[PDB]
Amino acid sequence: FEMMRLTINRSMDPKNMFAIWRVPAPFKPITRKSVGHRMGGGKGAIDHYVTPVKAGRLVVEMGGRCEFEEVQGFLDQVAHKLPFAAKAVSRGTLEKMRKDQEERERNNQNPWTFERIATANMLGIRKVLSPYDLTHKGKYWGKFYMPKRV
Amino acid sequence: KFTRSRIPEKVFQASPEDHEKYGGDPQNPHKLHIVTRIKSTRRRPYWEKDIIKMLGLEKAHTPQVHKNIPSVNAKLKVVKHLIRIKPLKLPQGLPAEENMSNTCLKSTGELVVQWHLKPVEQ
Amino acid sequence: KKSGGSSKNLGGKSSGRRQGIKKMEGHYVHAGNIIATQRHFRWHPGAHVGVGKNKCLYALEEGIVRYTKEVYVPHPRNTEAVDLITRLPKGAVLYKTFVHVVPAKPEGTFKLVAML
RNA sequence: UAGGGAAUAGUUUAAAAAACAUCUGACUCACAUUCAGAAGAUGGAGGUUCAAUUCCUCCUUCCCUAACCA
RNA sequence: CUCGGAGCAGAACCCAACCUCCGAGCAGUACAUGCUAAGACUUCACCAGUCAAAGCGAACUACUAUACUCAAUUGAUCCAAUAACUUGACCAACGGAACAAGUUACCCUAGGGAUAACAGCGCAAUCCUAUUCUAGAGUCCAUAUCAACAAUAGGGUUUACGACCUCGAUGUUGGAUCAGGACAUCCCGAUGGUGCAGCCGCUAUUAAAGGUUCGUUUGUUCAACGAUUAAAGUCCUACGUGAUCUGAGUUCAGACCGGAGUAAUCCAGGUCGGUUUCUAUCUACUUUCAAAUUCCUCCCUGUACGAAAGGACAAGAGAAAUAAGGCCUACUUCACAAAGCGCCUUCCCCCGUAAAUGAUAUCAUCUCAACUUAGUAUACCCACACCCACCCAAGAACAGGGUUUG
RNA sequence: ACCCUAACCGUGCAAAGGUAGCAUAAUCACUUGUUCCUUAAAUAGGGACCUGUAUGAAUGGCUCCACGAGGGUUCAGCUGUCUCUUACUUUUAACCAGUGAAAUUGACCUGCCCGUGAAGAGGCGGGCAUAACACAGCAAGACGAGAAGACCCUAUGGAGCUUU
RNA sequence: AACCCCUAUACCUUCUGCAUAAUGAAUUAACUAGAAAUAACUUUGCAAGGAGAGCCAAAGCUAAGACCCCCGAAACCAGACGAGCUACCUAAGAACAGCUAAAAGAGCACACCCGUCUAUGUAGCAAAAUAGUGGGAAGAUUUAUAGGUAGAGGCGACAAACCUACCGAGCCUGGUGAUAGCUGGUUGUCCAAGAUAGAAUCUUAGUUCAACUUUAAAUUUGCCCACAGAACCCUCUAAAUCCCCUUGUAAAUUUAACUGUUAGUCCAAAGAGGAACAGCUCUUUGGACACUAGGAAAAAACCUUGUAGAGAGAGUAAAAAAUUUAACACCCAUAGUAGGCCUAAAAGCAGCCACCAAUUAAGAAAGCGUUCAAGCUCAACACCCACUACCUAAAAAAUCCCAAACAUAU
RNA sequence: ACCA
Ligand SMILES: C[NH+](C)c1cc(NC(=O)CNC(C)(C)C)c(O)c2c1C[C@H]1C[C@H]3[C@H]([NH+](C)C)C(O)=C(C(N)=O)C(=O)[C@@]3(O)C(O)=C1C2=O
Ligand SMILES: [K+]
Ligand SMILES: [K+]
Ligand SMILES: [K+]
Ligand SMILES: [K+]
Ligand SMILES: [K+]
Ligand SMILES: [K+]
Ligand SMILES: [K+]
Ligand SMILES: [K+]
Ligand SMILES: [K+]
Ligand SMILES: [K+]
Ligand SMILES: [K+]
Ligand SMILES: [Mg+2]
Ligand SMILES: [Mg+2]
Ligand SMILES: [Mg+2]
Ligand SMILES: [Mg+2]
Ligand SMILES: [Mg+2]
Ligand SMILES: [Mg+2]
Ligand SMILES: [Mg+2]
Ligand SMILES: [Mg+2]
Ligand SMILES: [Mg+2]
Ligand SMILES: [Mg+2]
Ligand SMILES: [Mg+2]
Ligand SMILES: [Mg+2]
Ligand SMILES: [Mg+2]
Ligand SMILES: [Mg+2]
Ligand SMILES: [Mg+2]
Ligand SMILES: [Mg+2]
Ligand SMILES: [Mg+2]
Ligand SMILES: [Mg+2]
Ligand SMILES: [Mg+2]
Ligand SMILES: [Mg+2]
Ligand SMILES: [Mg+2]
Ligand SMILES: [Mg+2]
Ligand SMILES: [Mg+2]
Ligand SMILES: [Mg+2]
Ligand SMILES: [Mg+2]
Ligand SMILES: [Mg+2]
Ligand SMILES: [Mg+2]
Ligand SMILES: [Mg+2]
Ligand SMILES: [Mg+2]
Ligand SMILES: [Mg+2]
Ligand SMILES: [Mg+2]
Ligand SMILES: [Mg+2]
Ligand SMILES: [Mg+2]
Ligand SMILES: [Mg+2]
Ligand SMILES: [Mg+2]
Ligand SMILES: [Mg+2]
Ligand SMILES: [Mg+2]
Ligand SMILES: [Mg+2]
Ligand SMILES: [Mg+2]
Ligand SMILES: [Mg+2]
Ligand SMILES: [Mg+2]
Ligand SMILES: [Mg+2]
Ligand SMILES: [Mg+2]
Repeated sequence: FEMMRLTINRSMDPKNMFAIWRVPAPFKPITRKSVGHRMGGGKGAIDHYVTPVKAGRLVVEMGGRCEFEEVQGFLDQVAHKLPFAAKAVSRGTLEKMRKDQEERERNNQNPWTFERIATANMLGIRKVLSPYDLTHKGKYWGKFYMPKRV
Repeated sequence: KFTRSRIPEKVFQASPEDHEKYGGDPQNPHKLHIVTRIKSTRRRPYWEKDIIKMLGLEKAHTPQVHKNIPSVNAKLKVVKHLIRIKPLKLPQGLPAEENMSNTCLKSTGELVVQWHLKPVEQ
Repeated sequence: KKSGGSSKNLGGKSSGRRQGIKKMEGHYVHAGNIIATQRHFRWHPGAHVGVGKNKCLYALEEGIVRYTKEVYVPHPRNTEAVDLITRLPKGAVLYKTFVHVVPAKPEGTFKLVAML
């Protein structure tokens, strides 16, 4: 948050730009054990806090009397420094991003899609899939998002 | 947790295109299935091992005939990844007491009631 | 090498109570059969179903177990439940799940014992 | 690192008192002693209890012990 | 350390953790909280625990009643007390031995790699490196240098963590000896940048052929200090190497001081003393290999370069040291000889870049364009008796040389 | 009483409140204190000072003659301890002749490199090497040999010792 | 055709798992290890009785068959035997040169006694030695002889010393085949069924019950599963489950009788702890392994695959790693004006506000710049097409790279 | 008073 704030506030035009947080402040406690301790002896003590973020979420939102080109530069800098894959997007680039994914799902010439096979348990494939894979449809592997997967 | 799987019923709703590829008649469904196990039950959960035994499919590549009815289809749906299902075809009708001893189940799924082991004269 | 701490959470070692339905829909019960055990009222007694002092639902007659959804009307002496319904918006009716036993046999028959 | 104990007037000890310090006066030529008055605290926060100086739980704080065998 | 409730464990039941939370070891009302009896539940066994129609007695006309509220609110058998009814454990290590603590380095046996200490392995939080980002510092200037917040990738040197091989033994910290390897380069070579005038620096690219001191101190690794040095590199090799050595340390039995304990004893707190076995069966290896490195002086030159102060470089010439390889004339230890402290000899390369010409892209452009430049061994060994014996600068034996000294 | 320390002041507590001495070390948080000697250089040794987590008076305290195969420091000399080894003698050795043990040993037709694997391979995978057999050396490996690990843990296994 | 070719990780034990560099084993011969009741079962006899007094009998009862190892501690106790060693003591002996000093537990130094340090030796010469160097050597000395003290003990200038070569308590015999929840052993052939929820426990290296597993018996459903049905508090509104006729199937329960298994690994999935480490630890649902075969290089746990023999037939399963990357416009620039304000000064470019006009066109200015200046680009004009693809950007360890190779025939 |  310190990196996001100082970089955005230092790089924005306060007269013609505003910025709002789209994530809450750290609220999830994270415990750590004393250095050098062995396994066991009860859970460790609360150390710091974090905010969970899922793929497809807006982290920070900007607007004002600017175009996308004006903010895309330093929004990409802050995004590149985030602990996950992130990207500066616009009201328009976000929509075309979603139209392109739906266009690919429609013109896909492969008769075999992850979803079709996994929903019908074809090949008994669910013996290697998570229950979550019925809705993730092969686009998610842990915390990673794969925009190429259809 | 790995569990038994519910298959959406849409999976078993054939489309007009499917009838063209495979050549079934939705208005005149076949009576009997030909079912062949083509895949091991090793490395499969026990409940699939059990249904393969109920269907008489313990030996691979060994055609069993079964009724094309909802109860049997319920079992065949659980092990549909272990098996090949084909319709039984009776180009010459059912065997009769006369020709019970002359049938052959051909690879095309047709049960012929006359098996001469001779070349077709024409 | 390092001295370690200790967990401050004691207790929590009781095992499951093994409570729940003992007789599902359509099952044949004899009088006395415990139909379901519970700690709170998930299922309420209906026709020919008694309740023990631990909220145990049991069969009072011999027959078939049914579960239904019925309108719930508390006893006017049950202050807490009556306080609930009095605050409900007009037109709102509470429902609970009830279990019943449909008796299978008649109470008896009239048979000829003498011709005197 | 891990356990235990302890925070009461400005001070030091009690179970909300006492002696000091302070304040007011008296005595003295003056000061001190002395005499007579007066104020002055339950570490903070969080509770319960009919009522919290012995009770919480936490914080803050200081201490005590232990930290061994290869 | 027993018992309940909640989560983990979302929906029949069940479900672990030195997991996350919260509770109980009672109170209160009764005095039919009397008797009896179908059918059932059940804490995964058992024991124990639970619910209940009908009936008998009661009670009885408006939630109560043949089974009180309440979640746990609890303890078997034996035995004891009692006329009988009935009563008795924080038996809390809570399925409960009727009643028993310490200490052992004076120790012993049985086992265990089911389990720790060494090493290996896993892992990489911690450590270390690189890159990405542009805040910031650097007078100005983000990028000569140095860097916050972060981000990504790597390494396997630390401290841990895990407990997978070895407890019918994988003994040893530091040192000696001999060193194999990495390159993340300390020095020597070649480059690029510079807040590079020069002399020195700083930073990066390339380079592992060659090298990388002696002392005082501590058992020491570490460090400090004295002298040097071109430089006194970082690491791995079972913290390389103990059937090669050492044993200061370390860590058994003896003893002392301080502390702890009633005492026996104990204390990664000090202190003094304390047995280091092995005849090599197998593998491996035993003249790779004759190309050499570095400093210094002179000189260039008080030149280049600088306002001065200062002050060099691919050359040129010497003289050394070390490392290899020999040798004995002299010296020295010695003496038909072997030696060093003495003497003699020692011979190529390396790539980072910097530049021409020049298209894709009619200029330019050193070019994962075609292209042109810097800029790619020799020496040694070598013929084959008898295989009597003798001799030898040859040699463990064998082999070799000589005998026209049998 | 600048700080340091407190002759001093207040209060409390105990049976008594550690006296005399002694203290950078058989003693040691900081610490290799500091200072004076000692060396070119000292985490050593000596003399002092600081002052005691936890020095201290027959559990003896503090000095001192003599003494000690005790532990430590040192002048001078001495020397192969070392720089840095060399030479010779005997022993051993090796060869001939005689006599003739031991531990050890699953079987062995018993290479190297990388990888793998019960996580460190002569024996597995992929490569590479490769006629056969004596003798002398060597000690890197054969987790070499020797002793059912003396460490550590476990066993309702022992034993010695001490006790409220 | 002996070898060359191809295939092939001794064995036993122990383990989650052993080619393991874990145990044991030179080899040969011989020796060397499952002992029995209760009940049940099977097969006879007799049968409301049986039995050759006793004891059983509501089909019993008699008889028979068939059944439960080996080696190993450290210890504990009883009674003997031990002081020719050694500890201490008693009686009665013996030795101690020379030199110095002269009171002598004085000095030097032999014999003699001891054992400091070094080396050697380590199945030795020796179950403690040898060589040198040492300490003492008229004394609390050393030593010959005989005798004494005895293991719950002695003796001790305490080292827990020594008491006949291992004394925290001797040795021998006996109790004694001590005991061992612990390790190691456990002997002919062939077939078959067979992998593990939990509870309690001075218990977690073990037991007992359950569970699973085996055998025999009885008689009847078992498994798979259709609707209908199983909660609110309040949803991560989960994958699922439970119940369950049909159906496909052949099991299931009960009765009798037992033992062994109750130290578990990886993989996928849902979680928990740890560091969203671990070949980590803990629950759960599956799978695999601890059982063959073929793949993934070797390879327990991934993929294919199961039922057994012979064949010099055949179809198949799983099964081989792909990828190559950063060029980029050319020109052109006058003017109100240094817009005011601010500021010592600000002139496009400190900061403040405003941002209009000139010429076809050039922002009261986007980036650099300075002395606030000046300068240098960019945005305009003119000429007139630069080619612009699409997103992109990495690497180092330690014995020695690692099959050989190959872009072309359906 | 306090054995189990
Ligand atoms: C950590 N502290 C508690 C401590 C520790 C040690 N030593 C050890 O812990 C040694 N530990 C081993 C045994 C090595 C494991 C210690 O040795 C000491 C001390 C405390 C100091 C106090 C010192 C203090 N001043 C001078 C700084 C002071 O005022 C006093 C006092 N009495 O008031 C001191 O005496 C003091 O100088 C001192 O002596 C201390 C220690 O000695
Ligand atoms: K071991
Ligand atoms: K030793
Ligand atoms: K000292
Ligand atoms: K000093
Ligand atoms: K001495
Ligand atoms: K060796
Ligand atoms: K191994
Ligand atoms: K092993
Ligand atoms: K072993
Ligand atoms: K064993
Ligand atoms: K046990
Ligand atoms: Mg001792
Ligand atoms: Mg032992
Ligand atoms: Mg292990
Ligand atoms: Mg380790
Ligand atoms: Mg190892
Ligand atoms: Mg390592
Ligand atoms: Mg484990
Ligand atoms: Mg061994
Ligand atoms: Mg080397
Ligand atoms: Mg080492
Ligand atoms: Mg010992
Ligand atoms: Mg003392
Ligand atoms: Mg003491
Ligand atoms: Mg000594
Ligand atoms: Mg020592
Ligand atoms: Mg040797
Ligand atoms: Mg004093
Ligand atoms: Mg001193
Ligand atoms: Mg100290
Ligand atoms: Mg001190
Ligand atoms: Mg004292
Ligand atoms: Mg005393
Ligand atoms: Mg004297
Ligand atoms: Mg003496
Ligand atoms: Mg001395
Ligand atoms: Mg000297
Ligand atoms: Mg070794
Ligand atoms: Mg060994
Ligand atoms: Mg052992
Ligand atoms: Mg015992
Ligand atoms: Mg005993
Ligand atoms: Mg193991
Ligand atoms: Mg072995
Ligand atoms: Mg073993
Ligand atoms: Mg052996
Ligand atoms: Mg006894
Ligand atoms: Mg003498
Ligand atoms: Mg004596
Ligand atoms: Mg003693
Ligand atoms: Mg002792
Ligand atoms: Mg003896
Ligand atoms: Mg035992
Ligand atoms: Mg594991």
